[PDB]
Amino acid sequence: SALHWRAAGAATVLLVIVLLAGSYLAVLAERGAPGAQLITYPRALWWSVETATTVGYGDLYPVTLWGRCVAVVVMVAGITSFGLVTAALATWFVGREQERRGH
Amino acid sequence: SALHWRAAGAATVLLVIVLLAGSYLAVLAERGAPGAQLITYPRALWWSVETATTVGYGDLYPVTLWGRCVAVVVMVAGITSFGLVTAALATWFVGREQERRGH
Amino acid sequence: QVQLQQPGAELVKPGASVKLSCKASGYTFTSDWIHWVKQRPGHGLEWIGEIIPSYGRANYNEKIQKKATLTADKSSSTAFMQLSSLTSEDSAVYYCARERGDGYFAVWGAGTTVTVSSAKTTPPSVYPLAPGSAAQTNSMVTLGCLVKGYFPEPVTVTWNSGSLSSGVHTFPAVLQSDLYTLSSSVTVPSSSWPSETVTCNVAHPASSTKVDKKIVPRD
Amino acid sequence: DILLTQSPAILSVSPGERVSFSCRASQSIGTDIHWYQQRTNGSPRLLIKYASESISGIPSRFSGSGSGTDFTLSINSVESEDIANYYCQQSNRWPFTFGSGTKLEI
Amino acid sequence: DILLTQSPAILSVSPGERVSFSCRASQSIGTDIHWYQQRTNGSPRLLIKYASESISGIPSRFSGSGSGTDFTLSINSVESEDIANYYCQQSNRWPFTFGSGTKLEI
Ligand SMILES: CCCC[N+](CCCC)(CCCC)CCCC
Ligand SMILES: [Co+2]
Repeated sequence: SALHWRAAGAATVLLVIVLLAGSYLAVLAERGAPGAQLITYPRALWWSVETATTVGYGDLYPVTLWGRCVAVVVMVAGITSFGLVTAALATWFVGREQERRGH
Repeated sequence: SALHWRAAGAATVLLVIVLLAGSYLAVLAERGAPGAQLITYPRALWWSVETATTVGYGDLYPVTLWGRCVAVVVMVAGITSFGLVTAALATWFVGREQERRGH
Repeated sequence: QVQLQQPGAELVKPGASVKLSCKASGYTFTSDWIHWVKQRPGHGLEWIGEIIPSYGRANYNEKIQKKATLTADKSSSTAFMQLSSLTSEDSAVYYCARERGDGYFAVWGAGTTVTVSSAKTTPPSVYPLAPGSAAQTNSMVTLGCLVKGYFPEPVTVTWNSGSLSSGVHTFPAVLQSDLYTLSSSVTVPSSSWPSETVTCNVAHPASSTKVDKKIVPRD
Repeated sequence: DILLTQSPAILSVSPGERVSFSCRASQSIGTDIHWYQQRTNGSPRLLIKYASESISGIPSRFSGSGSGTDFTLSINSVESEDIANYYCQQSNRWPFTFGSGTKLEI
Repeated sequence: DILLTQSPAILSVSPGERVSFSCRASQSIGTDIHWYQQRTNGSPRLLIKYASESISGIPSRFSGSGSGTDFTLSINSVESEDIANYYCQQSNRWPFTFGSGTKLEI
């Protein structure tokens, strides 16, 4: 397989790891902060997906510094990863057009 | 190093500057507006990151015109910068596929 | 099987400090939290704090005076609460529970009755209570036995080692002059006695004693 | 702390009737409420979780309802073994908290 | 303005007892509340910040709790030097505001 497809897949694997690790660490960081909602695993994992996609529902968010750090890693992971998929798709389209052009 | 990697790095440096400057200016613009929450530095900086990533938690936002201006600079900085990373990644994938193709 | 094992009781002197334990079994996850809950006699439940043993991170109820320190031993899967510089205020049952990081207390320990006074451990004296010989009888008959002169609480009174369950009352202890006293009461059909034995068993955790006696008829 | 209010403290109903204990929360907590039974000398026993979800080993006649700030624990057809204290407990926000308790008597 | 309510105004406890001052906020402000001591003639001295965080130079027996709209300043083991006025102060929204003050007396 071509690099850009491997990378896509790799990123997917990397993203899912980040989501899991992140939701587990988020709960760890948040319990002990009064008023915190990011304190059970199930909804923390859902919070990971919201965060990495930037879906923006605003129903859960971290209030501690370390929870916020965790969140930044998940945003960047998500944004980069999905951006990588666009790159991978552009590489395919570009290769195809060279062919269709006789180049 | 290739331009696209330099640019990526440059953008990262530019983004972080924007986040800092922006959180400091946001607080400056917002204090004096009744009901404003974007008025201390720590959470303003967290607000910068939320803004530039468009994570969408909706826990903090500016209410003055100048705070809103500041926010627009940070959105564009973030969106462009992360978009630049996709571009940089596409350039790599595209170069690699030309090699793998004997072109 | 039982999943959380706590010692029955702990006598502590004013100013002293005790270390309660809570020994786990069944499905361990590293995502498991262990909680500690305080219940004063009469009052309700009060969250003290939590620990994730596979990491050692502990959080505490900040609304109240910090008397506790949480620790765990990953290998024996035992959580320790370290209550210190105690007063009568701290006399209570302390439960430990387990939470799978989804917000609810699936299982609970049976509790540890921490008592705080200067007074000394006294195992109970257990005296039978069978009817006097000039007492008539219905299809049913009431026996019992009397746990007297012990400190501190609690005592578990069973009948035929828990095999004989219905018919049983056990009255709340009265305290008087630094010793506790209660009677437990048992009721069986009158054909079934003494033909078939009826024995009250009395564990007193604080003194690690566990006596019992048969309820034989008089003369 | 989220405050949970269980009022009344004592509920007195007749054998086999249906009974409802309420838990009111000081702010809105979705369905993050859990219900425990505690008989005299016993330790708490989880009856219902997340407002309405049943637990293995609990009689069918226990059920729960509510969301937000209003919650209800119901027993279809009360019977002697149900005589106990009943507590609610929230997991929406840290720290977890407990209701004051309601005692059922027949 | 966020209004902060410190009630009661005067709190009277016995030597070495534990005491709790409450600050209630007119809307929800997370943990953005800070506590100050002011003795007769003195200027205010920051005791506790962000609801519960301790300050260098303050006795251990001072602590704080709460989040949202309910806040508590506690002194384990009151003693004469604690006789003072106690103020709460919020930084959640502009402008910053102050509680009316609670005087401790032994
Ligand atoms: C279709 C919604 C895409 C949202 N984006 C990309 C997220 C990729 C997971 C947010 C980027 C924030 C830096 C792009 C906004 C482009 C205006
Ligand atoms: Co070419």
